[PDB]
Order: sequence, then structure tokens, then C-alpha cells
Amino acid sequence: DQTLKMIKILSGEMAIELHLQFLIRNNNTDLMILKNTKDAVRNSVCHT
Amino acid sequence: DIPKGYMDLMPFINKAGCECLNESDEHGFDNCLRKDTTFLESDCDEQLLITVAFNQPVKLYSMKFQGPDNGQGPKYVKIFINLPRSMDFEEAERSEPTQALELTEDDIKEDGIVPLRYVKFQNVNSVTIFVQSNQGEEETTRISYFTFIGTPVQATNMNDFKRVVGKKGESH
Amino acid sequence: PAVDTAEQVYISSLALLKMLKHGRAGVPMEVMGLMLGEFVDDYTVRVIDVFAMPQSGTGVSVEAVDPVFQAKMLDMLKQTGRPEMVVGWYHSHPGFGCWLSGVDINTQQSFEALSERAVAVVVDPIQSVKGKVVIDAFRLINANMMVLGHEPRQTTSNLGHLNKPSIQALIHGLNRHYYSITINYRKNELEQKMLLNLHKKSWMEGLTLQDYSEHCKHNESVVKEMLELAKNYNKAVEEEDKMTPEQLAIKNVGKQDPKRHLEEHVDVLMTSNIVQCLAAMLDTVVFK
Repeated sequence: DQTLKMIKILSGEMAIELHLQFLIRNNNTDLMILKNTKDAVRNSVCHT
Repeated sequence: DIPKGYMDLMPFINKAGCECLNESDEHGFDNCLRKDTTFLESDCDEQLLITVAFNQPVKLYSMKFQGPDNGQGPKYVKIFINLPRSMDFEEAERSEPTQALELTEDDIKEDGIVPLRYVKFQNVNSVTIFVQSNQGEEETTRISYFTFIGTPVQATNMNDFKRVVGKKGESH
Repeated sequence: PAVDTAEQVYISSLALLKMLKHGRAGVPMEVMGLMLGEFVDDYTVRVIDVFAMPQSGTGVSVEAVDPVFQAKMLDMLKQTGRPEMVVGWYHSHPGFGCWLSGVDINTQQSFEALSERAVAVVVDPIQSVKGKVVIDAFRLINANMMVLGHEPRQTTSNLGHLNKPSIQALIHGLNRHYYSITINYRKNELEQKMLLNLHKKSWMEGLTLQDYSEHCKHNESVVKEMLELAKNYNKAVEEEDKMTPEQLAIKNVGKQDPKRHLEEHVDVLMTSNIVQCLAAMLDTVVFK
């Protein structure tokens, strides 16, 4: 019961799920910058 | 058996290089290299010195120094790599070995493969085995089977040079 | 597959010395020899020994590798304890820098036929005349992959772009037909404590009192020139022209009176005198 929930919380399941939810929901990246970087790479170094 | 991605070095053993010391005439070195009951014994004492040569530099991963369970099988094995000259029994004891092995009864068995420290054997050209004692303390020791498991290290055969591009007479 | 720009041709201390000596013997011509080492792994080519091949009218070409000479040399070196493989070849480019010509490229391809990693080394005994050692390691760039893929070397690391290509190598075909390999010098102690003996200075040199005659002459000359320099420093400081003094100190910069020919001489004089006096007292104490 309660001990199972505490065990789960310590193990890192709940925390990881909450962090993933926060990151995914508020994930808003300026993809135009990465598009510009893509059109500025002819050297495989700058590719990786 | 054998480990993944590795091959036995039987095809890579140069018969010219191999030479045994203290081997009995009745049972020679060639017997210990065959997967038969034929075995190699040492005529004058329990100490034996078996050296093998490799056509091209080979890598050493695991060696199977099998022997009879009667007690005359190898017990303490000393190994050296890339010996410029033949080994003397008095000098062999003095020198430090590349990997001193104390073969347990399990290793001597037909299915027993004794691991070797792969790091040390990277450019082995000729490995010499010094059986310093047998399990049963018998007068003579025997080696039922013996071969090395590893990989062939690509070696430049400058004896096979030959121009592949360009015309003769060129200079610079 | 692809060669990493992180590959490093390890050249041993003995190998570099032998290659330089062989190159300096041949000048005004071109010498060549096979390099003995190991292809320890994909990102490293280690050369331990280099043995010169006899000079021949052919020059540095596939026919300079006398098969009988090479075979007997390797066979006899195996007995001594050097069972190394042929990892590459080296040839001296007197005058011109480290690059590869057409015949050089053909010989390099012939070597590659045996092993895909047969590095080629070029050493110029004339350029390497001072603390600079102009030594380059070159291998052939499959002109096919020039279009099939793109460049020939993966850049998985930064261990290779810490070097710069040379206009010479670029003109003669660098990054086009040949690509350089970073040359790392494998030096160890014993081989570095033995080489600090070329000029090690005997204990006696550190107890010789020089000679007092030329010591006095040197002291007198330095003191007279320092008196002249002190006159000049007097003139410079007492002037102290304030017409933008920050600009004055920059419009009279010529390695002159103020401090350069100044206390430099003070240091010379004081070092010489202190060392001489300390040596004299150490001798007066040690020797009776």
C-alpha cells in the first residue's frame, strides 16, 4: 500500500515520469536555428 | 568449443620452428598435436620444454594444455614469447615467464581450456612451454593434447612486394 | 570502413635518428629504407626500427627494394630479437619539403598492396637543420572514394585537426592523392637520460674558475660599455620629454639604452662575477 508507493517513489519511477511529462509538455525549441545550422554544414564534423 | 570470433592456431603452426626438449623417442612432439590418444612424454625427467613457431605473428587468447588424469599431466607451466634462441632448462627456470600458470586438475581435462592474459600475447611469434611439474609427481609427464586459440595478425610479406602500378625505370 | 584522422604514426627515438642519419648521408641524392614496426591497432602505426636500403641507380622506387637484401636483413634481425613487420618505407627529399611525387605514389600503392596501413614517411635532411625536424607521414587517398564517398578519413576525434597542412604538401597533392598522418615521437627514459649526455658537462667544468685575465678584461669591457649606456640612460631620463610621453616611449623603441642594453649587462656582469667568486671559494674550501 503506502510502502509500495514510497518504494516506487524512491526507485525513481514517479520522479522520472513527472520530469518526462514536464519536459515534453513545455518542450518548445526554436527549430529555425537548427534548420539554419543544417544549411551551414558540408563538413561531416559539423554534421555530427 | 572455442571462443566467439576466434580460431585455433593449428593451421598457423610452422613445423620448421617447433622443437621439443626432453621428449621421449617413443612418443614425440607430433603426437601431442593430434586429437587422438597419442601423447607426448618426457624421457629424462619431469621437466619438459616445448616450443612452437608461427608462420606469421599470431595473437594468443586461450591454450588447451590437456593431459592424462593419471597424475603425469602438466601441473606448473611457464610460457615465454618471441624467444630469439632455443631455451636451456637451467636458463628457463631463471627467466621470468610471460604468464606463469599453475594448471588445476580441471584444466588438464579434455574439455579444459586455460585462459591466458590476452594483453601480454599480442605479437607472439614463438611460444615456449616449460612444464615444471606434473600433478602426480611422476617420473615422466605427458601431454595428451596441446594447441593455442587466437587470431592471425596480418603481417606484411615484403617477400611478396611487386610493383602494382606505374612503369619500370621511373626515378625521383 | 574509414581511417580516423586520430591515427598516429609512432616513430621511436632510434628510428628518427637512423632516418635523419641516412638522409644526411645521401644528400645531394635521395635515400630510402624500409621501416620496421607494428600495426598495433587501427588508430596507431608504431615504428620501432628503420634499416636503410642500399643506394641504387633506380632511386626511391619499387626497384630500390632489393628483395634479397630486404629478406636477408629481416631474417638476420629476427635472430637478434627484432621480429617486426614492414610497416612502411621512408625516403629523403633533399631541399624540397615533405610531399610525394608520382613515383612516390606508385611505390606507396605497391606497399599498400601488401598491407592497407603501410604508412609512408618523408624526411628532408636539409630543412631539418635546427630544432625543427621536418618529418611527415603520408598515405595514399583512394582517388575512387574521392567521389564514391567524400574525404577518406573519419574525424571522430579532435586529435588530428590540432595540426596544419603545408602549402608545399598541398601543391604536390595533400588531401588530394596523399593524406598526412600525425607523427608522434615515442620517447622513453633510459633513451632520454642517455641522450642528455651529448652535452652533460663534467663535474670539473662546474669548478673551473675560468681565467682571471680574460675575466678581468671582460669585466672592464662590460663596465666601460655600461658606463656609456648609463650616459645614454641619463640623457634619456633627464630629458623626460612630456610631449605625449606615452607616444615618446613608443617612437623610440629600437632595443636601445633604456633597459635592454641596460640591466641586461648588469645581469651578465653580476652572474659572471657571482659564479666566479662562488667557484673560487668552493675551491678554496674543498681543495685544502
